[PDB]
Amino acid sequence: GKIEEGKLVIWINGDKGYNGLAEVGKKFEKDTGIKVTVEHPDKLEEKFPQVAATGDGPDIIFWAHDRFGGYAQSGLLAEITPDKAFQDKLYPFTWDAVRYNGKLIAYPIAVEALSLIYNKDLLPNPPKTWEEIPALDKELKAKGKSALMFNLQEPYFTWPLIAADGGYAFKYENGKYDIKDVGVDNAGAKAGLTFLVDLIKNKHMNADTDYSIAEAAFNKGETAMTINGPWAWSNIDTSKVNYGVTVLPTFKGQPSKPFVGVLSAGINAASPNKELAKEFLENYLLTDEGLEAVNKDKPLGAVALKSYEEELAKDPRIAATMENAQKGEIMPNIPQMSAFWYAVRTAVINAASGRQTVDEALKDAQTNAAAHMLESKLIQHIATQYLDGDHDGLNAQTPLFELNVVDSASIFDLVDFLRQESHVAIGMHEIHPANFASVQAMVALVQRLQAQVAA
Ligand SMILES: [Mg+2]
Repeated sequence: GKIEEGKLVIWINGDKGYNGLAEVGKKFEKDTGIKVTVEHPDKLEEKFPQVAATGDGPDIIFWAHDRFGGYAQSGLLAEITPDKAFQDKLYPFTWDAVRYNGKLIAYPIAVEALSLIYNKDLLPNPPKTWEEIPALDKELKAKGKSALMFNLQEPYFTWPLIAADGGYAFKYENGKYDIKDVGVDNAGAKAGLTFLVDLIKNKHMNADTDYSIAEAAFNKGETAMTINGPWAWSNIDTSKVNYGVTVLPTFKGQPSKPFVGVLSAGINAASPNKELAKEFLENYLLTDEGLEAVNKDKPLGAVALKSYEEELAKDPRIAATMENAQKGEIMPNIPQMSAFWYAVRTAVINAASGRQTVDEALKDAQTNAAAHMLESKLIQHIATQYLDGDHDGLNAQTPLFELNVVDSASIFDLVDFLRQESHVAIGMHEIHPANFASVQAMVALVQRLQAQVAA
C-alpha cells in the first residue's frame, strides 16, 4: 500500500514512556520478524487527521480518547474486533470511551481522573462527605488554616460536585451523544452547584482561588485538602507535607463524578497492517509485561487492564485514581464539548460570584452552548467556503465586512445557510450590517428570531 506493509509505525506523545513502548516493539519483532517503530512527533494529534486522510500516517496512534470521535467521523479509524473474552480483561467502563456510532474504534490503555489530596499531619482521616466539610473548616480555622482549596476557575475541577446528584455533559443514548440534551438544567446539577456557592458564602472557600493558589496553599500546609489529578503529585513538596490521595467525598450519599480521560490506541483505517496491529496491541502491549515496560519508563497511572491495575494499585494513590474514575463520567468524544466547556465555565463563575443565581446560571448554560455550537458551525462554513477551510485568526467577533467576505451577492448565500441551520424565516428587513457584521451578531439575530415566533 502507501503505508508500508509488514511493518508497524506507532505515534505517541513525547511525555509518555515511548522508550518502554519501543522495548515492547523489539520483542514483537523478535517473535514475528515485523519491525515496530515508535515516533513522537510534535502536534501528532493535529498531524494525524491531515496525513491519514491522504492514506498516510502511522499504523497506530496513541492519544486521549475524546479526540478519536472526530477521527472516526471522518472515517480515519479502523473498526476494532476484540472478542468478548478480551473485552472482559479491561474494566467495562473503559470500553464506553472508545465507541463511535455503535462501533469500537480503539483500545483503552490508561485512565485518568481527579482525586481528593490531603495533608495527613493536619488531617489523618479525611472526610467521606462534602456535607461534613464546613464543620471541618471551622475546627481548622481555629488553628489558622482551612479545610479545602481547589481551582474554582475551571469547570473540569468543579464538575465532580455538580454532576454528583445528576448533572451530565451530553445525554448518551442509542450509542450516540445528543447535542440538544445538555444536562446542566436539572435538579441534580443545581443541588451540586448550590452546595458549592454556599461553601463560598459561608467563607469556607474563596471564589478567586485558581490552580496555582490552591497548589501553593497545600504545599505550605495552610489548607488540609485539595482536588487535583496525577499530573500534580510530583509538585507536592514532600519535604513539607506528608500527603495522601483518596476517593472524592460523596454528595447526598452519591459519589462525585469527575470526568474520565482514557489514553487509547487506534488503528489507521488506511493501514494494510490491521491484523498485526491487533496482535501487537492485544497480545504484547495489553499484558502485565507490556504495560510494565512502558510504566517503568514513565508511569502510566491507573491502567485499563485489570490484572496489572491490581499490581499497580499497591500504590494507594493509583488505587484512588481508578476508584474515582469508575464512579466518574466518561468525557464525550465529540467536538461539541467545546460548547459545553464554554457554557459551563461561564455559569459556575457567575454562580460563585453572585452574578446569577444557581437557577438562572444553569438554565442560561443550555442556551449558551447552542449558541456556541452555531457559531462554530458558521465559522467553519465561512472558512471552508471563502477561506480554503483554514481559520486564520477567525473569531465569532471577526469583522466579516472588512475581511471582504460579505460580498454583494455572497450575503444571500449566508442568509440561506442561516435559514437552513436554524429553521427561522429571515426577512429582508433583517439583512443589514449590524446583524451581519460578525458571526456573533448573526447568531444573536437567529437567537432573537427564534423567540419572536415561539410566543
Ligand atoms: Mg481471544
